[PDB]
Amino acid sequence: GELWGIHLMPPRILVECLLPNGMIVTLECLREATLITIKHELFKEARKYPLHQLLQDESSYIFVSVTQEAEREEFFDETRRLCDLRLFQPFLKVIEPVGNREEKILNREIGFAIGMPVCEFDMVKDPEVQDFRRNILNVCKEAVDLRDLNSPHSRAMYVYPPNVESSPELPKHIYNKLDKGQIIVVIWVIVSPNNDKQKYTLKINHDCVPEQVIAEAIRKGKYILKVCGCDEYFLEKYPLSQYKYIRSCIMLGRMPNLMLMAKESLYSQLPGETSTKSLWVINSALRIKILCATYVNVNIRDIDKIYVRTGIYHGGEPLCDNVNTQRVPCSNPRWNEWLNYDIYIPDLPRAARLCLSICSVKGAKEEHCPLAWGNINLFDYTDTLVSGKMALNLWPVPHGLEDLLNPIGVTGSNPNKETPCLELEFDWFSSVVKFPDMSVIEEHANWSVSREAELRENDKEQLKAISTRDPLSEITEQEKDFLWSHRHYCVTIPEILPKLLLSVKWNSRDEVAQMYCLVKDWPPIKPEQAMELLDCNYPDPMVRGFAVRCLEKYLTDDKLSQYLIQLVQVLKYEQYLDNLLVRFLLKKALTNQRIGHFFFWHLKSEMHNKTVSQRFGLLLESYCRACGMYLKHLNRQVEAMEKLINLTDILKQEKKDETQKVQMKFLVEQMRRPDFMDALQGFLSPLNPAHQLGNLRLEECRIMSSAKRPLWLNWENPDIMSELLFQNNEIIFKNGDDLRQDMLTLQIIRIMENIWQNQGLDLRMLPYGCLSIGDCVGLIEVVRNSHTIMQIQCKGGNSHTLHQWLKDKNKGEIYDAAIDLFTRSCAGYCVATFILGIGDRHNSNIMVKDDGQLFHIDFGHFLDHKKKKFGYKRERVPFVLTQDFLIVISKGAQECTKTREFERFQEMCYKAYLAIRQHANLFINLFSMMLGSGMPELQSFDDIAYIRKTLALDKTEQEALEYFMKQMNDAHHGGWTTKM
Amino acid sequence: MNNNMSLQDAEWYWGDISREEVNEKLRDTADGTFLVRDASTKMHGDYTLTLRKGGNNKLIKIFHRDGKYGFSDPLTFSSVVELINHYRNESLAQYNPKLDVKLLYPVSKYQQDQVVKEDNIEAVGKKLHEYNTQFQEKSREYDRLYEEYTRTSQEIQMKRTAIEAFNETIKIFEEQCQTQERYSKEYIEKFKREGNEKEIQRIMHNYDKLKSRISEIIDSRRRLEEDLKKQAAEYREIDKRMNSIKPDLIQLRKTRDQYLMWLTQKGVRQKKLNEWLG
Ligand SMILES: Oc1cc(NCc2ccccc2)cc(-c2nc(N3CCOCC3)c3occc3n2)c1
Repeated sequence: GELWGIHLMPPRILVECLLPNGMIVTLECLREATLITIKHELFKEARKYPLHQLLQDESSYIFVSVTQEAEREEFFDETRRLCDLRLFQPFLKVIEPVGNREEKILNREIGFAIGMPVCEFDMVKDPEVQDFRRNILNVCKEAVDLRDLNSPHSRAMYVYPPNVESSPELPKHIYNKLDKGQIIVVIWVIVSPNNDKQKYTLKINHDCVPEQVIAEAIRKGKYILKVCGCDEYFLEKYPLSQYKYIRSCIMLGRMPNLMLMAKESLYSQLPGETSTKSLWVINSALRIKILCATYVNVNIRDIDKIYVRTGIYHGGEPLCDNVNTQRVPCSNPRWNEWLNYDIYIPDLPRAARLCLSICSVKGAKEEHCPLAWGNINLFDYTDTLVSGKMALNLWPVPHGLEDLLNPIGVTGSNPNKETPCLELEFDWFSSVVKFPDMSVIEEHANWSVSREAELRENDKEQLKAISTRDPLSEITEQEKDFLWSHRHYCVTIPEILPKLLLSVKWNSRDEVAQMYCLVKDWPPIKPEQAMELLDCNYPDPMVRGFAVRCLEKYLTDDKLSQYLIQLVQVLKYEQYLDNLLVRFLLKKALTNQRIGHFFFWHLKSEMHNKTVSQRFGLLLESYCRACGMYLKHLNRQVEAMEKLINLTDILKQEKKDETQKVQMKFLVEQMRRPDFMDALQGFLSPLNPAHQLGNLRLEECRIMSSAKRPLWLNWENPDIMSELLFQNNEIIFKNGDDLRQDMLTLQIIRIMENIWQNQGLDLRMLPYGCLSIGDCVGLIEVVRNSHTIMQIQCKGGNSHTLHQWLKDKNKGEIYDAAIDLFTRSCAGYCVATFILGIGDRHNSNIMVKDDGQLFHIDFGHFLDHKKKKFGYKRERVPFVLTQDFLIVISKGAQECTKTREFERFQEMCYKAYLAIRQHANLFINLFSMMLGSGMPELQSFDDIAYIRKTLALDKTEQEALEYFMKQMNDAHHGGWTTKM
Repeated sequence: MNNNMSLQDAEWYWGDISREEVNEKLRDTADGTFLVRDASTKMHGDYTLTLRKGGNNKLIKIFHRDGKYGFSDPLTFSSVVELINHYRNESLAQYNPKLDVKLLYPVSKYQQDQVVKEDNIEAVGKKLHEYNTQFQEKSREYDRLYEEYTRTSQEIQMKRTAIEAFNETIKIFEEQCQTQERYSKEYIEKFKREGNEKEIQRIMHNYDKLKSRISEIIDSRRRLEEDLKKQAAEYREIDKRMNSIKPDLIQLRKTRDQYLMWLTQKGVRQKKLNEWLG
């Protein structure tokens, strides 16, 4: 709401103006008006009130008031209007402005972008937070020096980076569609103020450089090529086919349209003394006293007893047996007992954590349940072992978590203090107890192997057999002993590192020290493999440090943007606020505005979530401080989305008992107002920052049928060459539902597609844009000319209706290409949905384009989330090809299951299925990185195991292929012709 | 007697089941809890012994060559039952000093026979339908409480911020009184030594209007603090309701799973299982 307790204030509204003489002037003013208007009306009316003699000129003063977030915000920008101020209550205090005005503007702009005031960070007393704020500025100042190094071209590379593929090489089917390795491209040029269009159609090699494309146009340097429609520029000297726009035009078979523009035109647009002791000197077992918990929300009658479950963890792995406290009544939670753990203090590894929870319990049978949970890092960010007494405010248990502890969850106290507060006490030996340096660890590693006591062919083939196991395929104790025994020989096959790391005794400084020395000179590996070592089962700083340096060397900005969702979520598993990964991501975010756009939005989307508000808020501050000119563009997006939140909240809450046309009148009325017209027009699409959103086609904007009230919005493309690419941009805003599952599902579909295209299979998927931007707030891209199956064939109490529509839309000799595209589309989506286990496909879920491209929408739940509330172990098939679909593939044959087209269709599904099976590690790693996200469908490794069962990773390639055939046959009731 | 028993009839042998099914059965179990399953058809070996030690699942593979089973060469044991029953009595320290633990607590596949003693297939099928309906009812009850729990948590957080915003608003209006008090001291003194009660009347009227507005704003903050205590009690009440339903959901699910396990055993048609569940 725009004023606490109200959504929108009406035109007439009173405001209490507090003058600096001491008087209080109640004032009439209109809702639309600005501060300079209100200040004119104030000091005019102030003459009538006493002590107007003492008052100075209107220009001398500035308005001040309290905002929604309890900040004393000063209103320097007097063009802002009353409703956009976000006041707590309608009052304004005039005073003389003081302090650094340059900084106060920027702190407000950063505070508006983040979603909380900067002054809240200033009043944090944790030294790790203030260390981060000062230290992270080193990365920020390093980043801005990179983009200012080769100015002004490197500055243009930041704002308009080359949106390219990872490799210049093309597949066979992509290359073979070209005319002997050449593409016909149209370069447009603007003529005059009259601005009438003329074009120059060229024909040149696919791997030309943007400089060489300009040289050919001047026949028919000093210039740059821009994509018509978008704000996307080919500044870098890549091959022309490597750009995504040109590569997409080759697949789609459309004429690429570029605009010639001056290089000078674009460039002008942008600007007491301590007693320290080593850990390995402490000769003692670990013990942690649990004193008492303040309270817990338990019904005294129903629960029998309560206790404090506890355990020492290295990631997910417990380093020793879990220790419980004695069982005590619910009314008085009090323990005061030293819990003894079977582990030597020196053997505690660097990333060791205390995980604990208060647990309720109910012929000697009982159900144990978590009430609240919390985790603590045993060593703080400065390598200091925790000591003495401390309080821990416990977190609420997430939805569906039946485990008694929560090792994967974030460490640290709950900021909400009105909360169950477990008090505990660690040992105290000296003032400080430090974890040793790497030099001391090297000495113990050499010392350990000294006291201990040819790579054969049978042994060499076992290392390849073990390395081919997927991440969640558990290695055996023989394989652990084998991997450890040949740990020095494992360097020759560096992809085995994750298997070797799990074979280490992490509760043993001997074996950890020897592993540290191997990791120090370990050969680097491909980024997609290194992303495995960033999940919750690899918490050691050295192992993570190695993983980040592999990304620094080999991760392209294409793949960084591709995998950005998982890399942001992985920051939740990090023990400390300052780390190598956050520095790596932040630097890339500040040297590439495409990355920095989504980097902002992925962090911004979870600022409601109090488990990461401080980490993500601090990280956003670093970005918004250093990103420069784009902060202005992001606040326009933020203000636009916040106004769309306000209207949908009114429709959901206030206008719930109203007809849909009455809601449209209200929506159109409020959107017509000037404050909404300014905010919701002339800003970049959050789904794609290259897409400029102009004026609203307000007559064509609509509310959708759902009870949560989504808005089908429609913007003009203000680009002067919009007619070539697209004239309007349609986006679906949604306020009620969680779209993180669709966002992830659509990310995976894009990755699945990219795997198939690189491996020869031309299976065109349609991963439409879907970005979550808040607590169940997100945007969805609208595909043009997309029709559901229900639209082609009307419901009522014929099978061939689908094939008849497709033949009409693609009549003539083009028919065959449309059936091919349809058949290829169905193949990928049949395989994709079976692997991922998405919701059941019906005619409203499935959609088809005019050219014949089939695709899915509304994924929702996935990995078969309804295998809870449904005990079956069978892996269901979501997209079942009914008689309607098989006729389109088989081209009007009645025996559609026994055709050459259906056999050819089956071969694509098998080749597609094995392609994803062979890249199973990637997808398993990607899902493992999302386990801390808070999505109900990805809470534990047991949830990720669904894709192992569908891909059949505990079976042979031929057995897995045989498994796939059986599941299709059972779903199709024999229609899916067996190989026999 | 024991060593002459077949591998099929053994309580701890579970056959073709996934590593996930083993993890569920060994989760939050004591040391020496174990069961044997069929190995992965991708990897070498016949069976996989999965036992508990230090709160971790230790997978030990059982190989075979020429009528002899074991963990590594040389393969000494006659059968899998002889291998297991040996390490039921003797420690695994013999094999590897790391895991000093016996195979103490077998996860029996005749454990469900205790929980579901009734023999008839249609009777167990009907009780699975009944237990599943009680689970679906309690689950929708829990989901509805969790909707309230999150909405109540958010509305408390909205109110909590508004208390600080009220307090900053009161501070500013109290600073306005400090501004009025100090500047009006000298000016009212000029208008009292001179006869100007007309000016005092409309200055003291303005001071009353300020203090009246402070009383109303302090009331609105006072009323909100009662609404915070009201809504904070609803949060604690909803949390209590959820913590009574939580243990019921586990007991209903575990019972439903063991009833579904008993019909997964003695393989029933998937059509019949889906009819009872729905
Ligand atoms: O990724 C998703 C998720 C959901 N979930 C529920 C939802 C969300 C918004 C509005 C209504 C239901 C819905 C859609 C979704 N997408 C649509 N598309 C997107 C692609 O281009 C064509 C239009 C829909 O056209 C008519 C209905 C509808 N629903 C897509």
